[PDB]
Amino acid sequence: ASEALTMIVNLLRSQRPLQEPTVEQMRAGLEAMAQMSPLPADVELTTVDAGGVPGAWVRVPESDPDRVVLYLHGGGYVIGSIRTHRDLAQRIARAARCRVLLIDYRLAPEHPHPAAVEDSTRAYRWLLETGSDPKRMAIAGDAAGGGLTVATLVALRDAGVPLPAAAVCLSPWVDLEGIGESMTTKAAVDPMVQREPLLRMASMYLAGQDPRTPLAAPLYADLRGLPPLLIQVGTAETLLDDSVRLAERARAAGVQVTLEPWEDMIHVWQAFAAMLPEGQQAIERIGEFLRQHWQ
Repeated sequence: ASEALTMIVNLLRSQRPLQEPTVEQMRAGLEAMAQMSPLPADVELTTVDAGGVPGAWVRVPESDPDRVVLYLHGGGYVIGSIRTHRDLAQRIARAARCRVLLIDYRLAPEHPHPAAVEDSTRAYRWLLETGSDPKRMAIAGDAAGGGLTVATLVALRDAGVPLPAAAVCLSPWVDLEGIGESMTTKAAVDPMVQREPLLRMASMYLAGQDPRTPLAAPLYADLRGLPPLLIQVGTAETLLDDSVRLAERARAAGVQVTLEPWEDMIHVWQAFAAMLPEGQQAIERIGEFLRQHWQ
């Protein structure tokens, strides 16, 4: 891997953003880390009420105004915000030549499951109501947001809503019990995600609900009829087997799946694209995938 990977690993091993003693310290810690990758001056952000869900339109000079990605940020359903993910949003807008709607979906523990899925489905329906066309749309998300992307597609399908052209999952979290083999075998090489913090956040999101609840843990959802999926995941991830098991379930349900395992990459390495060449390479691949499915 690039030299930059060792630098990102060293930062994460020291910051340990999922190991802060309070939820507010975890939220503030991630916001502090995100402000290190500051927005290019050509990014336009417009706050919007996306049908009762706060959001930001993210636009760059070559954004096609009629193509839209609904972007669902990661953070265990507990942390993350418009501020933590606006840089990843603008990099995808730039690569896919589209507008991105980055939503502030309700977070746990304040708002347990299914609040996040209620908000993502509301924002997608709002995009349709305000004139976006599914053939020019996609849903994308990282980590918890990658799980939320799959759950959003399932909920929309089940409500008879037309599904978008494609969807993208970056290191998705779809097993809220952490029983994948990699949760053991990759624990040594993962500097960000371990079982104990995942179970902490899963408890906040589930609030005592079955951890195999299909819209919380879409490894247990019916995936038939979903649009083409790109799953990007790093091999230095305890969540590697979340992606592998999701690909298996989706393909078994007839979904076009592209599973891309990136050797030695860490959780949501794309967020470090300002410094990490493999992060920018992975984002260029996301843009290629979306533009292919919008042709």
